[PDB]
Amino acid sequence: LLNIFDIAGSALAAQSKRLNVAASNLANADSVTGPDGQPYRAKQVVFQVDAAPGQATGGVKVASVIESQAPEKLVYEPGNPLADANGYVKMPNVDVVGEMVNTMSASRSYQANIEVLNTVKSMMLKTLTLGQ
Amino acid sequence: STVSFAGQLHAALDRISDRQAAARVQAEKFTLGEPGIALNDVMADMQKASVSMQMGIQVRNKLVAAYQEVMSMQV
Amino acid sequence: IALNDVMADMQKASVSMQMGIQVRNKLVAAYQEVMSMQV
Amino acid sequence: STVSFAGQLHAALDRISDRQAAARVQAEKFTLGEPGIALNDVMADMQKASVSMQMGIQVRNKLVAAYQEVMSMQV
Amino acid sequence: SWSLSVQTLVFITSLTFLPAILLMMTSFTRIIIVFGLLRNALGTPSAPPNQVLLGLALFLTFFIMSPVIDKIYVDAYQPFSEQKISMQEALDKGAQPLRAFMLRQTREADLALFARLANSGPLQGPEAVPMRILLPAYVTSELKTAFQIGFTIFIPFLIIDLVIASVLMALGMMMVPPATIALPFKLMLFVLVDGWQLLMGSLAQSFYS
Amino acid sequence: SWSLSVQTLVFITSLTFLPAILLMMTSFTRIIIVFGLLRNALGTPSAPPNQVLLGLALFLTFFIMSPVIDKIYVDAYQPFSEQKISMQEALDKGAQPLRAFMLRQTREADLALFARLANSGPLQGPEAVPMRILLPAYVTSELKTAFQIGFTIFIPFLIIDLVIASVLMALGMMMVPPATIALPFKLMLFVLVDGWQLLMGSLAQSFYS
Amino acid sequence: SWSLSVQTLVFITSLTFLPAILLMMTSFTRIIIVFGLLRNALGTPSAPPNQVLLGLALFLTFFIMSPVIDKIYVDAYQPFSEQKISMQEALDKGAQPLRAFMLRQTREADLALFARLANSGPLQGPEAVPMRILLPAYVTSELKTAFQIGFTIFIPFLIIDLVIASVLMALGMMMVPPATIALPFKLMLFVLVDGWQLLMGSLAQSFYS
Amino acid sequence: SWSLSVQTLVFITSLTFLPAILLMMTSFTRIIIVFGLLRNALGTPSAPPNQVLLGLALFLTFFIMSPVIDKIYVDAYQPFSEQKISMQEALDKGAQPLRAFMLRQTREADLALFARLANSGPLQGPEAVPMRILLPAYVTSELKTAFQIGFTIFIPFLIIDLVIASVLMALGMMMVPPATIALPFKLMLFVLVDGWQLLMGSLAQSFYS
Amino acid sequence: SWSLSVQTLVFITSLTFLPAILLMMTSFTRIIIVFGLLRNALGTPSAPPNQVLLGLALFLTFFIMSPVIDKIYVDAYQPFSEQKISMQEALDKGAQPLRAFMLRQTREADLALFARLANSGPLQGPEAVPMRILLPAYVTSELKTAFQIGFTIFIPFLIIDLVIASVLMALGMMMVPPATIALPFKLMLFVLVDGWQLLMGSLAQSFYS
Amino acid sequence: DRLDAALRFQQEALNLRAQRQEILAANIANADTPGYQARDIDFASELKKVMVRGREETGGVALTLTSSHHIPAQAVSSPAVDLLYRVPDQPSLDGNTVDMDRERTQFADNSLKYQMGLTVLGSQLKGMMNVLQ
Amino acid sequence: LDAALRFQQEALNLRAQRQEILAANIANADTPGYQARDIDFASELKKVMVRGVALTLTSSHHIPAQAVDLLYRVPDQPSLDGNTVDMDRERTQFADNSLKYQMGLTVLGSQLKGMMNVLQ
Amino acid sequence: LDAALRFQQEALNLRAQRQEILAANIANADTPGYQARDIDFASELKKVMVRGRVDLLYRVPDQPSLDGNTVDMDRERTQFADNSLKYQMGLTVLGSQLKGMMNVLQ
Amino acid sequence: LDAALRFQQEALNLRAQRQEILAANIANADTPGYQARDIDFASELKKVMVRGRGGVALTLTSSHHIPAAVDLLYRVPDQPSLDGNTVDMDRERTQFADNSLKYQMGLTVLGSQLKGMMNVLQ
Repeated sequence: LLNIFDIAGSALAAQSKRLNVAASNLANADSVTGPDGQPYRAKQVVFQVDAAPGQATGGVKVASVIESQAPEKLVYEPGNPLADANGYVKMPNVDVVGEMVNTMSASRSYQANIEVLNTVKSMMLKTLTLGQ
Repeated sequence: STVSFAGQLHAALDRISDRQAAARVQAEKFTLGEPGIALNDVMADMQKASVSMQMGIQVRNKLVAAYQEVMSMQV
Repeated sequence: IALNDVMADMQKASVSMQMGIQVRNKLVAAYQEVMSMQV
Repeated sequence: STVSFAGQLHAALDRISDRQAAARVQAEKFTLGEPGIALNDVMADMQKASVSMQMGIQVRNKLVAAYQEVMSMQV
Repeated sequence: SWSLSVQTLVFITSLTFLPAILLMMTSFTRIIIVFGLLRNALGTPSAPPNQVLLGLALFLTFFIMSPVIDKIYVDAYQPFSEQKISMQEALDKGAQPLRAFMLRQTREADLALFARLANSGPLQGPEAVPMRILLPAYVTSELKTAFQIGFTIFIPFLIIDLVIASVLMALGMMMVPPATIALPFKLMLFVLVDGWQLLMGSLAQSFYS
Repeated sequence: SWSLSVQTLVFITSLTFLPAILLMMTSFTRIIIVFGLLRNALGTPSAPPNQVLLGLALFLTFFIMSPVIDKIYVDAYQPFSEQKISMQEALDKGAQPLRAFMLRQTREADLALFARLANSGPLQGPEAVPMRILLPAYVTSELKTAFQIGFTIFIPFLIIDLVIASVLMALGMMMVPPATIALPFKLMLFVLVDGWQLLMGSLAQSFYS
Repeated sequence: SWSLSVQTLVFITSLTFLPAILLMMTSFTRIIIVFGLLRNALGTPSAPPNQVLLGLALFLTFFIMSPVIDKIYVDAYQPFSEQKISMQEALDKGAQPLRAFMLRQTREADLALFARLANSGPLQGPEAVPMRILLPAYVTSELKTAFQIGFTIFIPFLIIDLVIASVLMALGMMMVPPATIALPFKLMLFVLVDGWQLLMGSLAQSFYS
Repeated sequence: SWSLSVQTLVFITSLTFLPAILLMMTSFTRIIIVFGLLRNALGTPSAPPNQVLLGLALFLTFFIMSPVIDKIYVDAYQPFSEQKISMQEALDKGAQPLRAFMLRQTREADLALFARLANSGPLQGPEAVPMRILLPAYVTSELKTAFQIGFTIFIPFLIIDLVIASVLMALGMMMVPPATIALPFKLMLFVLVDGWQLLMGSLAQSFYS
Repeated sequence: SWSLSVQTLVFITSLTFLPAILLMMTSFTRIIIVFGLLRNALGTPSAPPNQVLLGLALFLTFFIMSPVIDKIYVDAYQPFSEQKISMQEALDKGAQPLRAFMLRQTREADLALFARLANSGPLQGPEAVPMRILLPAYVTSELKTAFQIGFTIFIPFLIIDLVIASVLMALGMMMVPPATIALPFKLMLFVLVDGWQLLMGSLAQSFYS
Repeated sequence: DRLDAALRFQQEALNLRAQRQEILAANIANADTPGYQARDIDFASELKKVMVRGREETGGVALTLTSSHHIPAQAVSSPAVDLLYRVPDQPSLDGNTVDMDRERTQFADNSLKYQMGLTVLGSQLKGMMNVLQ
Repeated sequence: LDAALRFQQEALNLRAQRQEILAANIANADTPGYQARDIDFASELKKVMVRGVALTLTSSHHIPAQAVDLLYRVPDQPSLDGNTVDMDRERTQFADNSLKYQMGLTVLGSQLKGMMNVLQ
Repeated sequence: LDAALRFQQEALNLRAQRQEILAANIANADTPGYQARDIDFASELKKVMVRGRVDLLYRVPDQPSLDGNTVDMDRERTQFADNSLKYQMGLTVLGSQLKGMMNVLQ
Repeated sequence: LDAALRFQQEALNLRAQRQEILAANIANADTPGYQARDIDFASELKKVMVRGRGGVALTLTSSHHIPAAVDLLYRVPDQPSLDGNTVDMDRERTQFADNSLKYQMGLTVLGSQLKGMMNVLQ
């Protein structure tokens, strides 16, 4: 895999994973329970630069998805199970505006990397006609 | 020493051959996936080797024509 | 059969036939040059 | 029994012609309104027929070049 | 080694140098000169050189170089086929038998002249002389030998000419053209003793000795 | 300088002009004309023109030119190899030794004629004659020298022809064809004297004296 | 004017028509025919055709044409440098010195032939003749001049052959090939006279007087 | 009519058929054959075939065919330019003078042979001959005429050869080669008669009788 | 069938094979060989091969094959055009006429050789021979017939050589070169006898007997 | 020979590129089938394996070659290359581990490198033909 | 000789490397604290035209192993996540660099084809 | 000759002129009292073929407006689209003739 | 010779400069008090064709001493704006489209002439 295709493809993968996390947040906002019974903790991705040994630059890797540890806004329904003493359901802490902006920006970055890939592919296929 | 037409010609043909060999090794390593080598390097060196080949061919044609013209005159 | 295989075969055979014909041309020319001298 | 490679060329030409004729009759049937035949099937078969025809044209070009070269050896 | 480039340049160009350089490198010079000289005796051509004499010399030199070609074949065409010998030791191994063949026929003072005018320094041994010096020396030596053989061949036909002319003029034939009388006598001498086999065998024997 | 265009353009044209102008500009004219005239004597051709005398003449001219070509090499090919000389000073640096060589053989008066038919003004020294004057003067002088060597070569075989003819007449050979009688004696004379060695040596020693 | 199309389209085709029309419209016909006839005298080739006689002729005719080419340069090339002239008046400007030269060389009655057979009208002066009538006239007159020179060339070697044959005949030499003895004397007469300089110079002088 | 389709498709192919068919349809068969035969006489080639004789024949054929070319011009080209004629009427308009010209030169018996072996039915007049019949018949007649001229040209040089040989061996010069003595006399005879004018004028005037 | 599919690929390759096979499979080998041999006699070529002999042979072979071409046209092209025949029975419909023509011309012993080496069994009738056998037999027979004709054409011109040489030797014209004297006599031998018409007519007659 | 020993490497590499090409297009074609488990191959290791060993394609048998009119038919054949699983990101509830972006960037890369191989073979063969004329 | 093609060749090569650098900037246009990098073409090209180490290289079977200045891009509009990739700047630079790569390809094509035309 | 391209060349020139006229129509679609114009393509083409190197007829109006303006925009839009399409057709036809003439030639 | 290509070439080059000038307008469509510039194409092109494209190289001695025109008119505005800016967009828009089209036309003409010479040569 040529280096520049690898860089832009890693960008594409990272953007797809970021958009997926944003969609999962925006979809499970207002979700009382998980499988076992616990709040849905809002999810974020971690972007880090790739190619750690060598040139210190190139590509983006989204290893280690993490959780946004904000204090998980509460509501009061003291007849609902999943409510502790001081009946307080846990109610995922997803901020819809932030997630919508994340989706928009991720789509735009995805487009930019796709279209870098197209430009580079044309560049290389033209290089193959060097001379002849 | 002396101009050594045989030795000089041998050295020139060796230069042609090793330029071709260097280009071929580079292309081999590029298509095998070995990192490093860039695509433009491959194409440029391949074309350079081709131009060296063509120059050698033209020199050969001119020398062969010269030899066959000299070795045909009636004495 | 693979298509790239078919064209590589095409070209290999074409080059081989060209080389054989050129070698025969050189040999025939040498024969005639030897046979056209004075004795 | 025997191969008689002129027979092999005849077989190749018959294959190319039959494939093109099949694609043509499929386009015939589809534009005629015959149910069944799909558009993507029509286009795919036309594509394959085009590739086979260019196969035949390239073989033609190289056979003509080969014959024009074997008629150049001096005897 | 060479790389699908130069190989099939040096080969096709070597085939180009074949008819002149390689044929006059080995033999077919002595034989052709001797055949032409024999044709000067016995009168007219009567042997179509473009058709017969050149081909006879070609066959004779094939026979003559059968040993050197056999040794070349053993030293190169076995090893050089697919393994362990690649166009550098092949070249010197295949040069050795031809070079010994030429050195074995070269007059020992031709090489002297061609070294003394190529400004070559000391030549250590017989193997130290290069092809540069070996070619013209071999050609000059072979010309000398061809003229010697032709002279010996001229001896008996000259004898027949003079004896026939003497007989004609002594018996009173004042002014007859003895050449036309002598020509069939030349044929008779040349065929009764089975002359062609003697000539080709003597050449073949003397060519390597 | 030039930029790998006209370089490798003038190179290929130089190669094309090589066989005719360069060879008939350096040597191999005197040698080949003297070989042709020696072939005129000794009877028939009896040595193949298109291969052997041409090859021997090429080898003789290479050996004679080796000092000239070595000077050209040390003055161009090293200093033209990438540094301070690129096929503009290469041309004149290489021409000067060849020009001196050709001047050393030109007849003193051929230069005069070709200068006087160029309307060239006065010339100061041998460095002032241009290649335009120097080619045809050298060619004409070479033809004269070749014909002089031709005399020196015809002399002894003319002696043999005449002495054989005189013996044959005095003896009473009415009309024996003395040419066939004298041809083997011509070959004999040319082989005992060791004529090929000493002839090529004489040409060489003549050619730069 | 023309526009770097048809200009540079007439140029390349002019260079195509060069080797025949231009080398056989100026000189090099008389010179080469005299050289070939001279070579028929003195026996064998004795000068390689395609190389030394042809090259020497090319040099010589360049030397005769240098004044006409100088005038053609002054009247075409210098003004054709961007200014007041581009291949329309330039054509006859460059023709006029050449036409003057050819007229000055043509027979005064070959023009008559090639004019009367062209149905051409009555001519006022030399300037009114067209290139059309001028070419074949110049070629035919030049062939006549070449054959006259050739006859004069054959004179003295004819003298030598006759005197040699007569001496042999008086001495009683019934059957000696007088050409063999006479050939070195032919070269004799051709070198002591210093024949190459004289002939080259006399051709040049005859060519303009 | 044709529409810059087939037009300029038949023009380019017309030009490719030009050099052989058209130049061997009109003249330049007779002229070239006569010059070649003339050149066998007068000794060696001694005239640059592919240089002077071909060009002279081209000019001669231009002049001979000029009335035909003018009639074709006036009857075909200008009427073909823009108005009432387009490449079918043009064909007979341009052929009629050419067909008449070839008829006037054909043997009156070659047409018979080719018409009878082409199964052609009875021919009403000179205008009923088809081009298919008239081409090869004209070629055969032209070959006959050229060989007739050739013998008639050979005659006087045969006279010179035979008289020189008779005088030589009558005087006792038994075996001096008469060709070598004769060649200057051949050139002398052909230059005193002003041979080139007589030849080319007679060829031209024969070619319309 | 094929549908403007591989058709017009097979057609264009058929046009490619036209010049070589279809002019070396029908006629034009015998005629062209006879013309070449005829030029071998009559001394020098002096007939422009690339144009006149080739053109005459091509016209003569067209006139010969007008019946065969007519039958192939009538039984293939008219039916192959749009209806009931298309490149499947077109081949045999066009081959039968050519086969009949080729069989009528074959020497009866060549078919024997090529059937005995192709390992084919006994052949009942004239038709039983296939193309794979018919072609080499036809070319061998055509060569045989062409050389029989050509050497019978030589014989009279060598008779002329004989008579002229013997007369010159009888008169004692020692070494007058009888070829030069014979050449004009060969030419009138070939024109008084009405040579070209008789030759073309005999070839056309022989080519269907 | 020695014509198909110098051109052997690029021929084998280009055929392997075509084989990886239909592997990747099988990935693309099964984009939305459930439980597909996208496949791929290692090009460098497989190319070294091809050069050292040969082709040795595993699994395939055609019918016999008796007198004509015996309806040729063939079994299902597959190259000896060992298909490797592509390590997935983003689980998707239906087992389908075909990520459009990964498969598609690999498709474009493989296409470009196949074109490069075609260029290299074309150059070598043009060189051969330029020597011989 | 035939290193007269060197300049453009190396120049072209340098442009390609630049692309990667610029491409990385686009890929990491969202990561926090990337600090967009770039190189200056003119000085880098001059330095490379003016101008890893060799290991144990006796006969084979000893496993040979092989061993630019990335300058900050001074930013504008600080963004609180350390990312200094002003994507607009990088888009403009990428377009221009792709264009100049095409120009270099055309120049090598022209020099090589001139060389080949002289040679036939 | 080489007047075999004359018909389409003059047709394409007249098409360009009609484009200019219709663009002027669109531009003056608001100026009071404009009295939209046009040319008859067929008649003008025949007139330029018979003689060589154009009266501005008045487009007959519908739907009065009290500003005198008679550019009825819908008709002008359709005619402008038609003229542009016919111009592109003329380009293709001339291109095909020139392609053919230069294909036969080399 | 080979100055036939000069005219078109100059035109092409001048077109490029105008693009820059025009581009400046677009880039300064809102900067206050800009006073849009433009050049008169015909007069500047004729001036270049008459004379050409002033500078002097450094000392003409040996190396190691390291030796080494279009008047911008003002666009008459319409619609004043109390920031001085006289770049009226629409005019710049149409000018940019026209300049791009005529630059392409110059490229086509120059390419046709170069192709003509190359076709004649080969």
